[PDB]
Amino acid sequence: LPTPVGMEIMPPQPPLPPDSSSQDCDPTASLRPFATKAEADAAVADIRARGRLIVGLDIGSNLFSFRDPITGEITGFDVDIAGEVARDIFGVPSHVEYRILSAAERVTALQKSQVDIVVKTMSITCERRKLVNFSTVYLDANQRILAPRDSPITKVSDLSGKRVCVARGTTSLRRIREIAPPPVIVSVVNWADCLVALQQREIDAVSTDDTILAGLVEEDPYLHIVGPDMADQPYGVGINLDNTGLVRFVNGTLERIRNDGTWNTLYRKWLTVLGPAPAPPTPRYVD
Ligand SMILES: NC(=O)C[C@H](N)C(=O)O
Repeated sequence: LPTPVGMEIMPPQPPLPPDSSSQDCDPTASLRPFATKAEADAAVADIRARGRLIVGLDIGSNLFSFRDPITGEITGFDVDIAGEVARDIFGVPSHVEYRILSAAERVTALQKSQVDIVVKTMSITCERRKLVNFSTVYLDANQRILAPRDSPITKVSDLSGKRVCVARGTTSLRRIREIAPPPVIVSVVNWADCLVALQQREIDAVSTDDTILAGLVEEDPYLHIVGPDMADQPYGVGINLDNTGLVRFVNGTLERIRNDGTWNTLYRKWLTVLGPAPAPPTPRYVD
């Protein structure tokens, strides 16, 4: 039996209070794109000279960034979003190199300038905005619960005292830490590890973005998604705090794909399990 390396039963801790200052900073507002093509091209000249866009992501999130078992290629919604940025830089999307990063390493790789962008289901938060920059929102998810079809778990309070899996370094862990009385919290490196743990009955439920959970359901249709929206998860492209030019550039790409049909095509390609495509998230700008 496969045992995913890195599984930890976390020490019992008192519930954290829900923090109401979380929206103080208006986290989803970002920087307006450049008005001229020449300004935008200048802002990515260093990337262009390096010959490829270096993108941080992983292979642990089915539907978002994973290795296709048939073609062997890294693919998914997040891969395709990153490829549209590369298309804007290079003219075609294929000039991308990946740096494999866990959820807990997304901020550090940006701080250390180890990638140009992170496209890895990265929720935009005020705490993260103290450390990195973000594009406007490219997909809006919400934290829910995944359990086997025969499980009685249907609401948040059912998680108390039960074994709930979360990946380390995620907003999902922070939300589960609010539950009173606490679940038994089992943490792992990536969300695919939570699926293995549930398949082996080493946990009782998984809680994270409904988008990610839908990817797990696609791999294991014995599971289903239950419960209310537990916490908004607005995804942004993560960028080094000081590279404001790249923020504006990526926001230009997002304006393009929201309006030229590409975003709709990518949603239909990857996410129809969640329902018919909504309108793309409306961008918000500070300036
Ligand atoms: N694994 C994830 O990305 C979960 C959540 N979107 C986060 O930003 O932490």
